[PDB]
Amino acid sequence: QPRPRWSYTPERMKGPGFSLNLVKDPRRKQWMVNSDPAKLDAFYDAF
RNA sequence: GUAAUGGAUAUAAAGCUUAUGUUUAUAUAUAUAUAUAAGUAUAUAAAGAGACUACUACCAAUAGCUACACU
Ligand SMILES: [Mg+2]
Repeated sequence: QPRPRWSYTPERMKGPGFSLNLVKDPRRKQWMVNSDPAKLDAFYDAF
């Protein structure tokens, strides 16, 4: 049984695990993305 | 209001696709022999010359003109 491609990232495409580029504001590094399939279906049944 | 030709704020990454250099021996055996030694040319001439076209010359064919001085 494989995994849905939208759920995970290919393990072999990741690298060191830390970010090599500098950021001016650490607050801009945060953003909440949706991962609930049920919540995604609540939008299609509307639109 | 002013600034950006490598702007700005985020995002991803890792044994080398750098506009840069120097070097380049066969055979045999467990030193001897041979004599420059990585290999390569589906790349590279113009002292002069050929062909085609054009220009400048020379030349006077073709064409036009001249007969009571030709027939
Ligand atoms: Mg004539």
